[PDB]
Amino acid sequence: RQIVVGICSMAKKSKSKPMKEILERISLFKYITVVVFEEEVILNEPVENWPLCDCLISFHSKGFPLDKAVAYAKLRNPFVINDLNMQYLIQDRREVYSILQAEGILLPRYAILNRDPNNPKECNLIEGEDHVEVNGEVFQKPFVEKPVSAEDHNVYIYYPTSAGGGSQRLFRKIGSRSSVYSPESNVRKTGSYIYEEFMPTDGTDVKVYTVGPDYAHAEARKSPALDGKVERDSEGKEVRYPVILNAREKLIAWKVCLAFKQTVCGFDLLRANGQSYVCDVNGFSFVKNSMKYYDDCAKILGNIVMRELAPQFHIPWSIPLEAED
Ligand SMILES: O=P(O)(O)O[C@H]1[C@@H](OP(=O)(O)O)[C@H](OP(=O)(O)O)[C@@H](OP(=O)(O)OP(=O)(O)O)[C@H](OP(=O)(O)O)[C@H]1OP(=O)(O)O
Ligand SMILES: Nc1ncnc2c1ncn2[C@@H]1O[C@H](COP(=O)(O)OP(=O)(O)NP(=O)(O)O)[C@@H](O)[C@H]1O
Ligand SMILES: [Mg+2]
Ligand SMILES: [Mg+2]
Ligand SMILES: [Mg+2]
Ligand SMILES: [Mg+2]
Ligand SMILES: [Mg+2]
Repeated sequence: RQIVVGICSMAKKSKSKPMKEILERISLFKYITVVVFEEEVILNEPVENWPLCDCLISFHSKGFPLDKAVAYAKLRNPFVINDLNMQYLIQDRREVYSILQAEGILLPRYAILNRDPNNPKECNLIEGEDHVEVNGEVFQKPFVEKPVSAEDHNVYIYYPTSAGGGSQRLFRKIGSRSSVYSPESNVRKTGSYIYEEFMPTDGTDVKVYTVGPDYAHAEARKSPALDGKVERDSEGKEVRYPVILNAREKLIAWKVCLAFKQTVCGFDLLRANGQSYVCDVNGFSFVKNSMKYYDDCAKILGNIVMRELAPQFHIPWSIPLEAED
């Protein structure tokens, strides 16, 4: 029989252009059949009624019942491409930075301010006009303030008096803007946050997209922190700049993919002071608008499935060579 690869995520993701392009290419594998779980089934049917698969590609996004995906995987024991329990930890920026540190990965200097929503002023924060002290640790402006929830994209940057003060407020893109300037110089007074050193870059972020530990595509984009105007092409897509990862960065990608157990994994690098710092790990993420990535991603994933499962199914398989980029 065919090896069945099940795709389990919200319809917004499962029906996205990149997903559709990659799935049509995985389907080209002679012994692989792809089954995409319907969103109504995922949300409304008990896991005992979900389709069977031998290999499961499943990932959390807004609205996804991760509890059910975990229960399905426990019930059916498929080969899991992106580990489901790690996807709880990826939702918490504190847990992400904790894992990165354990792996010897360079990250910005940071401190966590945990607030009790009933006792909001009893926390360990002291504010001056050009710095904050968080659990005794001093962060001079500029510094970055991130909600402890990785799904909350309201990241603020605070400017020093020498630069005119105020703050830059970042958010999920709304049309032509990714951030806005605020005259507010004081930090947020409710909620829990990570405070971290601002890393000076050339004004771009590097986005890295892994497909297993030995393949990573990278590209750069204008930092939303810069002025907040999105650069769009005549075709309406955000402008992306070419990047080739150096040896240190290729190792970072290997470590991130393995430490979070996410075969398909997006993360962000800040190229600053002659080194590269990880500032965000997002988990499952596909490159958009690269045909070569579609081809490579589908081949690599298909090959992983065949490597793992072909012996079980008595299918002959000789392990092929793959690009690292
Ligand atoms: O990783 P993914 O594939 O899940 O997508 C992420 C994010 O990628 P990231 O995690 O590496 O930052 C995308 O940013 P990009 O890389 O395309 O610039 C963003 O697209 P966007 O803001 O619409 O960008 P535009 O199309 O307006 O240019 C998208 O927002 P939504 O589609 O509106 O939900 C996000 O989904 P979610 O996190 O659920 O909000
Ligand atoms: N420590 C830092 N130093 C300099 N820039 C930073 C720093 N931390 C975050 N940034 C910038 O702020 C942007 C958003 O922060 P990030 O941690 O990526 O938030 P996010 O909400 O998880 N964004 P997303 O990539 O959509 O998941 C980054 O892309 C950088 O441009
Ligand atoms: Mg097929
Ligand atoms: Mg995500
Ligand atoms: Mg959007
Ligand atoms: Mg990011
Ligand atoms: Mg993120």
